Amino acid sequence: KLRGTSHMKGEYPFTITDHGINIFPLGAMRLTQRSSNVRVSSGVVRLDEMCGGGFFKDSIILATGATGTGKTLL
Amino acid sequence: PARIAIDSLSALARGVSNNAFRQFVIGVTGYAKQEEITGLFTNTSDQFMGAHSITDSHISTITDTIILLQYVEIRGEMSRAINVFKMRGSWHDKAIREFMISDKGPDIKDSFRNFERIISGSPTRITVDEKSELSRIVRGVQEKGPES
Amino acid sequence: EHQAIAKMRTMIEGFDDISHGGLPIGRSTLVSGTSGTGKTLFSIQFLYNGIIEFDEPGVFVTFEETPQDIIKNARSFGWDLAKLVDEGKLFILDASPDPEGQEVVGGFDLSALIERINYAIQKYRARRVSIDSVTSVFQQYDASSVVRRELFRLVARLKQIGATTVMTTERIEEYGPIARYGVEEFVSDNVVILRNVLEGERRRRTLEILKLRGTSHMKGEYPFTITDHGINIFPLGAMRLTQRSSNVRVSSGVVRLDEMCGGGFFKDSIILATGATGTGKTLLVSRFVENACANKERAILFAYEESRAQLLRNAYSWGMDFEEMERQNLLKIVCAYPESAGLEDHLQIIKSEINDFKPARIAIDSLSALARGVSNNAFRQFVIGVTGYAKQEEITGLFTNTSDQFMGAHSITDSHISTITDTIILLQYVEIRGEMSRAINVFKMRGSWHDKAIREFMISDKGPDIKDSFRNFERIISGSPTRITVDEKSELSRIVRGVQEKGPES
Amino acid sequence: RGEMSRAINVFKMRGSWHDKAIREFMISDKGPDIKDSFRNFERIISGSPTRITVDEKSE
Ligand SMILES: Nc1ncnc2c1ncn2[C@@H]1O[C@H](COP(=O)(O)OP(=O)(O)OP(=O)(O)O)[C@@H](O)[C@H]1O
Ligand SMILES: Nc1ncnc2c1ncn2[C@@H]1O[C@H](COP(=O)(O)OP(=O)(O)OP(=O)(O)O)[C@@H](O)[C@H]1O
Ligand SMILES: Nc1ncnc2c1ncn2[C@@H]1O[C@H](COP(=O)(O)OP(=O)(O)OP(=O)(O)O)[C@@H](O)[C@H]1O
Ligand SMILES: [Mg+2]
Ligand SMILES: [Mg+2]
Repeated sequence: KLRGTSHMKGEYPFTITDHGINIFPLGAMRLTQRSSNVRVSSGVVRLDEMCGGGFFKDSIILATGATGTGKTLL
Repeated sequence: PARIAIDSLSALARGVSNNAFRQFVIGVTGYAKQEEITGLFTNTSDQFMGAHSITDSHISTITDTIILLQYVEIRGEMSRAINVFKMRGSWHDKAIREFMISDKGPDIKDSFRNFERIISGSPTRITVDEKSELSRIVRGVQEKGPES
Repeated sequence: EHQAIAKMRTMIEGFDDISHGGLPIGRSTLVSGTSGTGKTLFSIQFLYNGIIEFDEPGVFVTFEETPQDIIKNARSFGWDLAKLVDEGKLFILDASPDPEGQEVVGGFDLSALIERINYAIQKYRARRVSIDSVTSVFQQYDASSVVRRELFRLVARLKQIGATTVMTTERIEEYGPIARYGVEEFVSDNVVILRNVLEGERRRRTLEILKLRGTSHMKGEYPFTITDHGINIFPLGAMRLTQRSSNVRVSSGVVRLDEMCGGGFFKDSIILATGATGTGKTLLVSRFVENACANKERAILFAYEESRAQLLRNAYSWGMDFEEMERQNLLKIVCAYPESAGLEDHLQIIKSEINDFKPARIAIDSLSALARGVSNNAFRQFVIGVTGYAKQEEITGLFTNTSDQFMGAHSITDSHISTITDTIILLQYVEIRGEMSRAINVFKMRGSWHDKAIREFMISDKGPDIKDSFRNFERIISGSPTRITVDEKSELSRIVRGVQEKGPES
Repeated sequence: RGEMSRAINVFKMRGSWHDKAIREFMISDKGPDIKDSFRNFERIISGSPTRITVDEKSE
């Protein structure tokens, strides 16, 4: 509590490092990430084709599969 | 970095609670996103073949592009397939392409067009008269065109 | 009103519904909770609203905070108590000890106080009284029985004076005894408990009216929020099932769909679009929002999965220019991580923004994302809240749901909101010949006829193109069907040989 | 065919290439004998196959 004003509520994880206390307000991060149309290669050309010309530079790509399928190769 | 890859978010989810984990993902995910860093994340599904959900931890949502790898049992053999499951701003191919691995790396071949239930890991091969109709012996309506 | 007890309105949002009218007059209501739960705020708001709405003067008794502090703090909510103290409508009676004192004085002072408060009440012609933290007074060196007697004495004298009082108390455990000495509970006429529950690192505040001798009231806990406007309570169970229902139709932003829905969605309706990740629920949302602009109506897109940037890049790639909708002041985009708050907060932000923008259409992209973490019952409660608001407000609403398993999903929703919804649009992957195609289906519609087909559809830059059903297939829902043929080649335009042109001419 | 046979598979190997066949195998006093894959079967993995016995192209 802080009588008189507002503040974020709840618990926030933090780490004590060589630079002292470091807190990550993971719920304070805003949904304002920049978004372009720029592409980039996967390291696999055919893949790039399938993806309509490569992964977007601004993107989160996820490779899922069973153990041994080759995520680590990609 | 311009690119970042985490080999196995699924190995980081070991032990931890799902909510602590989801929080971590959003964490490294959004940091990368706001930083203009392209990130490639790895996830090993707990069951080979028959996997009914992209991710066990339900991160699929917090992701832009999904690349899916899966075993397909073809003739007593264990082959791989790759599929661009979804891609947010693009068009991407909808084929579940077979692919081999060599020293050269990944070679993405063709789709298993003549199969049913591929998603499942154990397809049902199925030509039993290919697309040329039971009229391969084309009736004999063509017993006139040629004469003496 | 058939209630045997005359009540006084607090004007605190939601409280008067919960209390079936407000606080019983002439009696005292104990309001207790742990540190930081909003006790002081409640009691201030009680006096304040009393002065500004009924010109009912108030006496505020403080045992720990300082009169300057109580005034300083109230500025947080934009309340100028100083001005009211000035006009003689509010009187803060300083009872706080001295930062330079002795020891011993909690009962003749309890008489000195009674006599004091009666002076203030009498002098200001007060009707409302708030005593902030009576607890702290016997927190001088007392035992349960001494407390019960002293409290009783005070409450009693107050009732004689005819004053309606709010007395504040502290508790150490969120679910343990009602108040410290486990004695205040029974000495007051009404008891209100403010809670600030932890549970998973998030905090949820709830208000409960435990008792009101003489009348009924709402039972249980109710979620509330402290904002720049003070306490705000949502009696989610006080919401009535009397929403207006029209037969008017509206477009989905997709013509073919509209046909499928037997003429478009109902204005008065809650629509649900579910399907596995990647199926295109987000595309439909985009197209449903855009359509209300092309018709010069206002709409809000509350996004919980994509950035405002991304939403735009993607939208533009589907035709539709979100940029313009923004400027033209027809479309408003929100955006927020479900984690950046608790459901209660979220629910209020949505309401809030619906009031400032008066939309005609609203779209929540991914309820299923708001369900991340929360308990199903807390989630369902959130859904009934946003759903019902929309409904009684004649606002058409399109909600999204991503299903946890692509293909083979056995229930429309994993959270079982099915029923809370009027129209259900269903999207799914179909494995056709080594390829992942999509299918769309109007699963249900309450007042219309809608098409029963599971049409296949493609996504282009032009957007959604809804084609035909997979007639020659069985096990469609399974996600990987079996093709069977009584035909296929049957007409539709056989007439072989040279049927086409190529790019040159035709 | 109403009998419980075995099979072995090198499911994965990190640096090598390994065989992808699910090979039938028997056990004797000599130890493990690794025979052939079940080429003419479906759903092997599942444990309860279905032999294809395709009527070829049937001409
Ligand atoms: N030189 C190679 N030639 C042919 N195939 C190879 C070669 N190296 C590895 N492989 C194949 O690729 C697989 C390795 O998978 P990879 O290292 O890409 O990661 P993964 O499948 O995503 O995850 P994990 O290895 O933890 O299961 C092996 O199981 C094997 O079948
Ligand atoms: N403008 C504001 N917007 C949102 N929250 C606010 C605002 N001002 C104050 N708050 C919150 O309200 C709380 C105030 O609590 P309050 O002063 O009402 O009494 P209390 O918690 O009941 O008792 P105590 O005297 O032990 O603190 C703060 O903890 C803070 O979180
Ligand atoms: N310009 C485009 N042209 C062709 N197809 C595209 C285009 N943009 C997106 N798509 C397709 O639409 C999909 C995007 O799904 P969409 O944004 O509609 O939301 P969703 O499936 O409901 O939810 P989520 O994206 O969170 O999984 C991609 O996976 C892709 O197949
Ligand atoms: Mg690996
Ligand atoms: Mg989306």
